[PDB]
Amino acid sequence: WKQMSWFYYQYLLVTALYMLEPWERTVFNSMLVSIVGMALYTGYVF
Amino acid sequence: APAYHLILEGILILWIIRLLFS
Amino acid sequence: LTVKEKEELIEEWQPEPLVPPVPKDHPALNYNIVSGPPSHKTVVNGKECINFASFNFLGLLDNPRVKAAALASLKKYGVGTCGPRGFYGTFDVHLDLEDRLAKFMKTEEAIIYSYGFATIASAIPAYSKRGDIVFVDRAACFAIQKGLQASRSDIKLFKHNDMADLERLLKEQEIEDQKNPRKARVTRRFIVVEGLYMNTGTICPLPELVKLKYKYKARIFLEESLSFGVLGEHGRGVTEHYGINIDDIDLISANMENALASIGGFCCGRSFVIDHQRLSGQGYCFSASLPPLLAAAAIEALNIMEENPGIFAVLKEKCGQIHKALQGISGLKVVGESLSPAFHLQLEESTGSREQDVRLLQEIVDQCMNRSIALTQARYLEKEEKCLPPPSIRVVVTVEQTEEELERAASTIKEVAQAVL
Amino acid sequence: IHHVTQNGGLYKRPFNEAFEETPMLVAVLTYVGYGVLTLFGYLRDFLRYWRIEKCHHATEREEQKDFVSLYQDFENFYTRNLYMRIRDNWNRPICSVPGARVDIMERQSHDYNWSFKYTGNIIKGVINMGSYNYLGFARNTGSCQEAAAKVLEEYGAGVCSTRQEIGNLDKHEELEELVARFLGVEAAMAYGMGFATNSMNIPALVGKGCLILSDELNHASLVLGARLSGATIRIFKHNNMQSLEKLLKDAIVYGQPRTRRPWKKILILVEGIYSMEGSIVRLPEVIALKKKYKAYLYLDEAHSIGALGPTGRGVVEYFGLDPEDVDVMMGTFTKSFGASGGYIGGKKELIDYLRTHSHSAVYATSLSPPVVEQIITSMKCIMGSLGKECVQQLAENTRYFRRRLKEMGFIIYGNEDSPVVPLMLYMPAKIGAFGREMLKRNIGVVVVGFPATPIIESRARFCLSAAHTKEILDTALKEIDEVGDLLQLKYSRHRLVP
Amino acid sequence: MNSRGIWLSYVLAIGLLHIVLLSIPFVSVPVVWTLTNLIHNMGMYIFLHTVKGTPFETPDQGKARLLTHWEQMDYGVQFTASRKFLTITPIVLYFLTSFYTKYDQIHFVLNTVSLMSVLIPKLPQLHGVR
Ligand SMILES: CCCCCCCCCCCCCCCC(=O)CSCCNC(=O)CCNC(=O)[C@H](O)C(C)(C)COP(=O)(O)OP(=O)(O)OC[C@H]1O[C@@H](n2cnc3c(N)ncnc32)[C@H](O)[C@@H]1OP(=O)(O)O
Ligand SMILES: Cc1ncc(COP(=O)(O)O)c(CN[C@@H](CO)C(=O)O)c1O
Repeated sequence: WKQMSWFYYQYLLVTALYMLEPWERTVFNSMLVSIVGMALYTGYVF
Repeated sequence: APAYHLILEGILILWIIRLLFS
Repeated sequence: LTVKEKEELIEEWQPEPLVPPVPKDHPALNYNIVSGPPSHKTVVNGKECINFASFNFLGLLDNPRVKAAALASLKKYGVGTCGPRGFYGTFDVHLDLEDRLAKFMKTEEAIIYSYGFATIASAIPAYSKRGDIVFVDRAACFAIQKGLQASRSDIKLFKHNDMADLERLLKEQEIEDQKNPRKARVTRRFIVVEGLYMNTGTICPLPELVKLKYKYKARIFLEESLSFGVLGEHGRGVTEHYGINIDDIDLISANMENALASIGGFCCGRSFVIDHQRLSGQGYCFSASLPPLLAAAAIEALNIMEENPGIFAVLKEKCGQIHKALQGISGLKVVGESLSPAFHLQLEESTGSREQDVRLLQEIVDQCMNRSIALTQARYLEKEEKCLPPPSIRVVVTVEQTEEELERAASTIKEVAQAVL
Repeated sequence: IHHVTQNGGLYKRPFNEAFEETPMLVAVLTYVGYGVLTLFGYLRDFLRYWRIEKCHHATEREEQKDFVSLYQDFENFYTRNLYMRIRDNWNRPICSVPGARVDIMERQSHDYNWSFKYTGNIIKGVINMGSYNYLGFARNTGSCQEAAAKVLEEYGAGVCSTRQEIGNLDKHEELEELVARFLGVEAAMAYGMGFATNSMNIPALVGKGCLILSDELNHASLVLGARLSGATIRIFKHNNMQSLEKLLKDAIVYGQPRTRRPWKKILILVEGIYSMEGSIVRLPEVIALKKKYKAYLYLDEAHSIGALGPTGRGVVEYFGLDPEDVDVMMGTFTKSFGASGGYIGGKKELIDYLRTHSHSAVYATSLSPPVVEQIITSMKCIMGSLGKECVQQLAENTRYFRRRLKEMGFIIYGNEDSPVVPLMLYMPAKIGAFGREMLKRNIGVVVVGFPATPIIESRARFCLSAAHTKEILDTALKEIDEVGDLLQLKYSRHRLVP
Repeated sequence: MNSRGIWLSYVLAIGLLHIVLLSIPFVSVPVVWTLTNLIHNMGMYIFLHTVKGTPFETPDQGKARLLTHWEQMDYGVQFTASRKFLTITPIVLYFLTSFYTKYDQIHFVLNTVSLMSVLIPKLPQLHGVR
């Protein structure tokens, strides 16, 4: 699917990321990959 | 199987109900 | 408990009426009707007369240059705006006048309001909040008193024109400051003062009030609605009069209605403080902007004041001789300095009351309309007032008079002052 | 006859006002959005104890400034952190007359909206829907506006005096007799700013020892004039008669707070066609309820003086009531007449009191000649030639625009016949995005939020007009449908299929 | 407030603070229940009892900047519909950190202390002292 350009646009709107500066909008984006990274870490035990 | 707080843990249920009706 | 038979029985309640019956005797009730434009030779009630009570100190009202530049902006904009300036209501004549006023006053920025009474009623309470203290002149105009009342805070009035009383009152705040150092760090102090008061008619002492601000850490809001375009070599306010830097006076706010002969008011200052009224200025955003034919008449009047900076010397000479030519009349006295334009004639040795005192001045005014001379008395609201001035007559001098018409003014008023008093 | 209630108020035509409820999925994602902005607000404000990261921005003098911080550090956490990010959507300058198509100056910032530059190009054609231009009296070449330049020559551009002392022209009496025959009252009085008809004549009327029965969401000037009066204010819920009647017979049995004495007088401040939620007041139910409890009514028709009714005179003519039944009437001449200022209206025993004790008549200068001669010749045009034709046009542009935009699937507040149409944008990022996408699509709209409305209720307003034609509207409805799918704004359970 | 919508976001905030603070296999222990109690009680005390003032500008001109968030909300009315909800839900979190704790008096001394520093400032007695 090439239409993935549109689904990323909605991620900027419903998380208020759209109006944030593009030098400090990765600080949010690099954090959430590690939160999910520490949640796929989380997944195995218990 | 309590240890020693089961009285105060009982009164917290009581304090919810005394807080609720107002 | 007040059962349902009681709560219906208590419906016999009847209120006061919405408005008390104003008496026939009431002075304000009759308004003068002016036919034609209220120029130099006006027509009041069908009497050709030379007025001394309109405020166009530089004329600029019947000026062919001003009325030509304002006609050329009705022909491309219509008359009215439609929106309140945050919503398609800035016509770009607005950008060109806020840019052009800041360069005249040599400051960094100016804002423009669309009404002269709300430029300072809405600029005081944007900065002053509940936990403050404001020191006022106590001879201030009504537009300041309505701005101080909206900015809920602590208001302390010092006596007229004295630094001694102003100082005395600041030293007590440093006493209450060190008795609660913790809460003295969160409260700001302001000093609200005017240049050339419209009541007393004098100038504040500004060079010794500015070296008094650097000691006690207050902030100055000057409000020069009368001395803008009157005092100074370039007409530049009261700070040119004394020779004081404008970077020491914080906010400054005039109105574009006396020396500019237009509608509305401005407020110029630094961009750190003038950039906070766009959103919190109560009268700025929740109101429609200024019609672009009034903002084109104010650029052109502001061009005329920069072509000849010698019109300010013929206003200082003009007002100097009529203040000398009214010193020896018997019954009523002159309040104000020689360099001030309004100089209202107060009444010496008051009869006894006010309603009687207003009645004496009503006959002096009404008798002079039959000669050639139009003048009015200062109007007030006696009940909603922090300090009520005495009754007086206002004598406003302009540039488009003459030595011969100025003397005829002083000799006529002396001839009827002793024939009534 | 059509519908009577228990409040005694009867309606002659049906009253169909609908207010949709938030979907509750969108309502969650509005708090996720607002918190992120706040979280980063601290981060951007974190670099303030080190003035190197950001410079050349508004700060204290620092040459003699060791005083108390003029703006509280916590304070103004909204102007410089949330407003400033999407700030290029409001203060847009204009190059032409504001009727239908309008020129816009193009500008551009490099600092992410901290300072601007004006490039030079101007968008030549731009359908505008953000100007109170009802009946479209905003034009540069018109018969009604041709008689305003004739009086601009000899008369001047502004009386340098006050109404009480040498500032009362003969133009000002021939206006105040014409308004009183327009409305249907006995006297009238004109002011010069419509903001200061309210903040200067409410405190002259009520005083200390009286109660003011305000409405939940009134304009900021009715809020101001009730604060300067010293009267006690109580706020009844928006257009709720049950909440008024409770709050009004609870205030008669009891009295002034501590002393429990009776009040002196009670007045109620309402409006007609509220700007934010565009909705007509339930006016037969207030009048039938103030006769029961003997209160007074401060009606305020600013957005409906030329914009609603069978002939456009008032919200009074719309319901079919006699104007001699409301104590005071307010109005501004800025919306339907395209001129500055405002009137007030009532009996002769009240206007004689307001010519005498009002703050504007004694301290403030009056209306300028040219703008007073534009309201006179435009008010005469409504009484006729073609004055009852442009009113019928605005009544059928409202109905057509409103049903064709509700059948799409948007959430629209308001009444069926109210020419301000708010579209709902319940997200803080779509405020800055719905405004910027419509300029690409050659249309200018108005988008608001916290300064004017409730923080969680962001919307977009669509002030209609009679200078709009059918082909202009269908061009605009074609592009809202496209942006309505691009940002996903169609979210309402019901869908009025034709 | 939207009483369904503001509570639903607040409950999902606890569920999101729980699922991220879960099993984390360097610390593979069910004391992450206790950590969900530890972070949230300290979180509320900052945003409802420490931060004083309002985030806007000139709300009602001068308004009470010396009053905390708990005592400025709801116009100062005692037990309306939400003041109960904010003082009934953190005490229910005490019950869930004792069914998965199975009391052992070492994390107990961190759960009752963190509960009293939330429950005592919500009492309608002390109103403005700090
Ligand atoms: C993401 C970026 C966003 C972008 C947005 C930028 C926008 C762009 C700019 C565009 C410009 C738009 C221009 C067109 C505008 C337009 O087309 C018409 S839009 C016009 C609508 N405007 C407003 O309504 C603004 C003011 N509104 C209020 O003020 C509300 O009422 C509050 C709920 C806030 C107060 O609530 P509160 O302040 O929290 O409660 P308080 O008690 O503290 O109130 C403080 C004191 O006021 C009294 N009072 C509160 N309510 C009152 C009421 N109802 N009626 C009478 N009095 C009221 C209280 O009794 C207090 O009196 P005092 O005891 O004497 O001090
Ligand atoms: C009761 C009442 N009083 C005054 C005004 C505005 O006053 P103005 O004459 O300065 O626009 C409005 C609408 N205010 C509009 C003006 O277009 C606005 O956008 O702010 C109102 O509803």
